[PDB]
Order: sequence, then C-alpha cells, then structure tokens
Amino acid sequence: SLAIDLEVKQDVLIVRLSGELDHHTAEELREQVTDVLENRAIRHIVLNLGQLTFMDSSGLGVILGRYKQIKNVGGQMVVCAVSPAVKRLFDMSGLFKIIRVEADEQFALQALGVA
Amino acid sequence: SLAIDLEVKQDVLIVRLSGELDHHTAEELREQVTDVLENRAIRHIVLNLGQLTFMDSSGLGVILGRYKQIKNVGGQMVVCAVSPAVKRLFDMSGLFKIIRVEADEQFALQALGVA
Amino acid sequence: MRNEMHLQFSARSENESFARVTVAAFVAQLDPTMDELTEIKTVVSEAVTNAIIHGYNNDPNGIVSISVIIEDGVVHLTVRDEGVGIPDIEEARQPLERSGMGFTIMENFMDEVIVESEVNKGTTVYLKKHGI
Amino acid sequence: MRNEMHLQFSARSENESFARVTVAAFVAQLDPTMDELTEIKTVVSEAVTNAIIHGYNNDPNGIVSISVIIEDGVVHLTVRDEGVGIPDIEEARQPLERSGMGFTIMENFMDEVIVESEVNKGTTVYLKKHGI
Ligand SMILES: Nc1ncnc2c1ncn2[C@@H]1O[C@H](COP(=O)(O)OP(=O)(O)O)[C@@H](O)[C@H]1O
Ligand SMILES: Nc1ncnc2c1ncn2[C@@H]1O[C@H](COP(=O)(O)OP(=O)(O)O)[C@@H](O)[C@H]1O
Ligand SMILES: [Mg+2]
Ligand SMILES: [Mg+2]
Repeated sequence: SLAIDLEVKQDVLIVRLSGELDHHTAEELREQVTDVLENRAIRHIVLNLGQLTFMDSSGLGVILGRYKQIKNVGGQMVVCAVSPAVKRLFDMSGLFKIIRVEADEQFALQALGVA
Repeated sequence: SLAIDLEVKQDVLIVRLSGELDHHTAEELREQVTDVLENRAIRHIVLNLGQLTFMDSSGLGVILGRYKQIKNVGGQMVVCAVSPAVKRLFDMSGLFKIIRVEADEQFALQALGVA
Repeated sequence: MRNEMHLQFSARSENESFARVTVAAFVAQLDPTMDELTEIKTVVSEAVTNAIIHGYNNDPNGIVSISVIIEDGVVHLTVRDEGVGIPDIEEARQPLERSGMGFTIMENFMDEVIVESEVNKGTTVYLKKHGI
Repeated sequence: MRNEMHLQFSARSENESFARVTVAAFVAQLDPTMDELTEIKTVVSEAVTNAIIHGYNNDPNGIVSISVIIEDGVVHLTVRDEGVGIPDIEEARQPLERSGMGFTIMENFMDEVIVESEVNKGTTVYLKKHGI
C-alpha cells in the first residue's frame, strides 16, 4: 500500500512515496527515515509525493515529526509534486508556512543547492 | 455498470456487453433485447462478452430466457470472447451443450453465415 | 491476527455490486489469486441476490446482513436475511429468467456450504473457502 | 430511494484502508466528484483511525462501527467505538507523531460534525455532507 524509495544527495534525504499514507503505513516510513537520519549527516529532507494517491492527518504527523528533527539541525523540509488534495491539508493546517512546496524533485533539489 | 450495444445483421442479433451483468443490470438487457426480437425477424443471437468483466447466475438466467425464444424459431444462440470465469459457469451448468461458444464476434458471425 | 467484518445494507439490487466490492476488498488482505477473488465475488453475489429477490421480494426495507471472518487463511462468509424463508431447503438447491444455478455455483466455488432457513423467519447461508 | 449501509470491523490499522474503500464505494452511487470522494475517504480515515489508536489503544479486539445513510443526496456518516472515551471533547478538537489535525479536517471537509463521548463508554462522531 506504500512503497518507500530513499536516496541521499549530500546532506539531503530524498523520500519518494508511492501509494497511500495513513496511520497503518506511516510506521514503516518513520522507522526507515529516522534510521537514515541517525547513521548519516542529513540536514534537509525532500519528500516526493508525486506517486502518493492518498494522505490523511497521519501523513501530516509523520512529516511533522521529521520537521522537528530537521529544525534541530537548522535544515529545511521540502515537499514536491503535491496533489491538490494534499495541498489542501497543508493550507488548512498552516504547514505551508513552515514547509516549502515545490513543483517537482528537480526544483526541490535545486532549491537546496544539490542540483 | 453495464453498457449494451446492439446491431442486427440479417436474421442475427449481435449483443455486445461491457461491464458487469447481475440481477441489477440484467433487467435493462432483457427489455432491450426482447424489444428487438418483437419488432424484427431475428432467428439467431450472438452475445459478445469480450468487454464483460463480471457475470453471475443472473447473467445465465437472462441468456437462458433468450435461448428459449431462439429455440422457438429454430435459431441458434452463440456466445463469444468468453472469459475463463464465465466459461466456468457454462461448463458447470451444462449450458456449453446447448449454446455455442466462439473465439470472437467474427468467427461467431461466420458460424452463422453472416460474415 | 484474525480479522472480521460485518456489513448490513438495504435490500436494493444496486447493493449487489457494493457487496461484491466490499467482501473482495476485505479478502484482498490475504493476497488471493484473481480467480479466487472472482469466485468469492460471485458467491457473495449469488447469496446477496437471493436474499434480495427471494428473501425480501425486492422490498428495499429489508436488511441483508453479511459477515466475513478471516482466520488462519480460512474465509468464513455468512449471508443472511430475515425474509420469507425457504419451505424445503433440499428442493431449492436443485438446478421467469431464473437460472436455478445459484446454490450450485456457491457449492462448486466454495469448499463448504450450509443453508439454514425457516418460513417467515429468514435464511442464513454459511460458506467457507480454504486455502486463501 | 434512501439507501443505508452499516459496517463493523476489528480495530486493526489495515482496516483503515478497507473502511475508506467501502464507504467510498457506497457513496459512489451518487456520482460524486473525485474531490468529494477524496474528502469522504479522508474524514472516514480520520474518524476510524481515531477509534483504533485512541478509542481502543490499538487493541484488535475492539470493534469499530460505521453507518452511512444516503437520503435526498445527503450523506449521513457515523463512526463509533466503545473505547475509553474522551474526558473533555472541547479540548480534544483543538489543533508522538500526532498531528492534532483529525477533527479540524473532519470539520472542514464536512458540512456538520457532532462528537459524543463518555469515559469508558465510547465515542460517536456524526458527520454530514450536503450536496452530493
Ligand atoms: N434468501 C432466500 N430467501 C428465500 N428463498 C430463497 C433464498 N435463497 C434461495 N431461496 C430459494 O431457492 C431457490 C433456488 O435459488 P438459486 O439456486 O439461487 O436459483 P434461482 O435464484 O435462480 O431461483 C430460489 O428460487 C428460492 O425459491
Ligand atoms: N475515538 C476516540 N477515542 C478516544 N479519544 C479520541 C477519539 N477521537 C479523538 N480522541 C481524542 O481527541 C484527540 C484529537 O484527535 P485528532 O484531532 O484526530 O488528533 P490526533 O489523533 O492527531 O491526536 C486525540 O488525541 C484523542 O485524545
Ligand atoms: Mg439466485
Ligand atoms: Mg487522528
């Protein structure tokens, strides 16, 4: 229900999600991501949501849990290729104010100077 | 849930089904087909099931109701492009013995001499 | 992990599809083949259609109830209604637009089929499928 | 034509998806837009997820119950559990991996949201969506 493809480019962790993100699938994501943040010098996180077909507040929670981590190292959280539905959750929750939204992974990486 | 495309070629009524055939959708089929049989000299019926994704015993009932009609005019009932699932219903019910099964509409029409 | 689901709905023909979809969605958690899923969907359709047209005589106020218990790869499917019932169960299982194939299909596709009924009480069909 | 459906299922996280699918399948009979369907699926997910993780504390023996009444183009969605309940409802509606957005999302996507709860009794969330 949720495929996770990770990749590191310098101090940026690229998280590519495919499928649906809810409380049921969020756990495997949290574990996988926090593992990377522990055994690597990551300052930023690019969340590629182009292949994500669904997300609820649990998706916002896992993102927000990471945001706190990234904020601790002075880095930035970037989400890209966001669906209108997911964009609706970011506006309504004000997350659009603390997390940058970009068109796609390339522009997101460019914004972080790693492309 | 069930699209019905009809066409007459000589004394043969071609019934092309798309979607699912159950008790809920069978009624519109019965009405449409019996209307054609009443205002036209139909002796045979070719049932094209290539685009049908589902069928239960109600589909067998509507077919069997027609078979009785066709048998009254000495004609033949032909079903084509049948899925393995539907083929399973024809074997199990013995309908394969009184109704001819063909690969596709063209061979079915050929078997009826109208192509 | 033993998972269970129970669904009740108005005795309307459009819900035949809804019932197929729902039970299939629930059985999917077991990763069954397309053929196994087709079989499950079909027997659900037979039983649910029987409840609607035979049990409640198409009266939308009737309530069709379904239960799906999944335990140890085994699927326990139960379809019931509180309709008019069946006088002689044995006779009814024997193969108007009626195909008379309903019970036979259920019996063939499933590994076990138990039918219980009582006039003016209702009917309950217990189906079991082994081997995911 | 007023159609109704009731679904009960084990308090398991994999059933979150199952609940979204089922309610959406039932609401589809009204031919809603993709956005309306997404909204319905999301609020169902919020409420059902709340019942599971908050109401039953992830205990799979708990039973989550849903009701969907469709009447005159209006969707009446009710999600309930017999879990631990909420001490102060008002406080809980206010925005650990918790986003605290659940109720806000339900309130925004739906046209009406009524929450009822009692400690050690359970919680019931009534949601209403107007205009198909
Ligand atoms: N839920 C039910 N309520 C009342 N009668 C039923 C029910 N299910 C089955 N029956 C009886 O059993 C008969 C056989 O059912 P089935 O094998 O599905 O064939 P069919 O529905 O084509 O008649 C029905 O015609 C009906 O008389
Ligand atoms: N069914 C429920 N059973 C018990 N507590 C609940 C239930 N639904 C909501 N709550 C309470 O309301 C709080 C707010 O829920 P919500 O807005 O969805 O945010 P979150 O789930 O992210 O905490 C929950 O943390 C919980 O304390
Ligand atoms: Mg039947
Ligand atoms: Mg929540």
